[PDB]
Amino acid sequence: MIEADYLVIGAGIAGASTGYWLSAHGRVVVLEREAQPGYHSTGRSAAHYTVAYGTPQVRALTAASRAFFDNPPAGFCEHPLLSPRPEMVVDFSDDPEELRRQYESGKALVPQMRLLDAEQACSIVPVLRRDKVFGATYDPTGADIDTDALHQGYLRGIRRNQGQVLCNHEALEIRRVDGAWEVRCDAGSYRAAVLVNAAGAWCDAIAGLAGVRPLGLQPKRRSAFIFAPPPGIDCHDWPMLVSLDESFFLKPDAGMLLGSPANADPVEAHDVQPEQLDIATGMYLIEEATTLTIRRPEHTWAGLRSFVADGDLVAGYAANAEGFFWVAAQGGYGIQTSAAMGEASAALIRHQPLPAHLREHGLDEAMLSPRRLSP
Ligand SMILES: Cc1cc2c(nc3c(=O)[nH]c(=O)nc-3n2C[C@H](O)[C@H](O)[C@H](O)COP(=O)(O)OP(=O)(O)OC[C@H]2O[C@@H](n3cnc4c(N)ncnc43)[C@H](O)[C@@H]2O)c(O)c1C
Repeated sequence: MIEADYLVIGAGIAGASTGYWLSAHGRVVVLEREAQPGYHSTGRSAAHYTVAYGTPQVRALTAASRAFFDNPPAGFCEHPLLSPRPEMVVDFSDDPEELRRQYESGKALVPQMRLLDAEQACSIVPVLRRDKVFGATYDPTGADIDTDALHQGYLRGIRRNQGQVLCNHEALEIRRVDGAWEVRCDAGSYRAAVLVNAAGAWCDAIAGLAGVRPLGLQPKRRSAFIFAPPPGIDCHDWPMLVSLDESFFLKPDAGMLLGSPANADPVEAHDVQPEQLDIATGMYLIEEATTLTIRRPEHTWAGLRSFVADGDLVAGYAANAEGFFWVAAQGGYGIQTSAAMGEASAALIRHQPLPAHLREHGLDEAMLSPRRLSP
């Protein structure tokens, strides 16, 4: 039996970020089922940072995370965590009222947000079909996230604070014993006053092992693919491109193009694979909107974006389950919110007020709590 102050289940971006901030204050042990910590959703994202995306709570967590991403502590990483990647949201269906509403709502959080006419949008991504473009919003502050550097920065930070990150340690049994949580894996047993459930799409399965009422988390499949651009086209500086109704997105990635139908098909928690129909739909939508020809993609994959009913993230203690803390419902936003979520969850776990910079972004304990979910 190994004792810790905080026992975290899951070493994806959620468990890693929470563990990183916790590790300055006590012994953190993170238990990860897979042989590597980023095998599931944290290794499958589009790795983008967009403030004007998700619910108001999501947008506040994303905005509050920028300070850490742009100014991490010395030794956290060797190169910047963010690289510039503006986001351009294009109206392909002639809906100026919706385009206006998205512009006005986005500019309220991003003062530099711009409204583009169709000619400006086509100047920025010249493969757009001009006759299908009716305008666009443009966020000059968008960024791509170096998810490997960020994730490993969190994980290394735990280990440098005498914490442990244990892979090939699937939590198989969970029990409340003598005022602490005990977790049995095949390879060992672990004990801590606080159990941090950061198991991604599996968070409700973990609650199942513990006898704790679940949140109603719904994993949703999103597929993506990479394909070659035409040889005479330099797309490496293009913004992230999204349609106004999030029917698809397209962005440069490693000399290639990354496309997606931006789907959200409800599924059970599992090692999710792309569906041929997902890929064909993404290819059709991109070819409908642009002059690009997509041969069979060179690489396809899918990951899980997991939501509770209201679309907001969850960080708080369970009702009537002492020491059981949820870090869940990261949705499509777990990377870009990870710094605020990790710092906020660590404060809440320790029963401390949220730091001032987080409260200045409108964050509070109430908007993160799982107990807000009414059945
Ligand atoms: C699929 C997908 C997701 C995107 C995408 N885009 C973005 C994006 O642009 N920006 C962003 O912030 N998030 C984006 N997301 C979302 C981001 O991927 C998720 O929000 C984020 O990765 C969720 O992080 P979590 O830590 O909550 O989930 P993980 O699956 O990474 O980690 C959970 C861990 O728990 C572990 N676990 C489960 N059961 C366990 C057990 N019994 N014992 C031990 N470990 C367990 C799992 O093995 C796993 O490693 C995207 O284009 C796609 C296609």
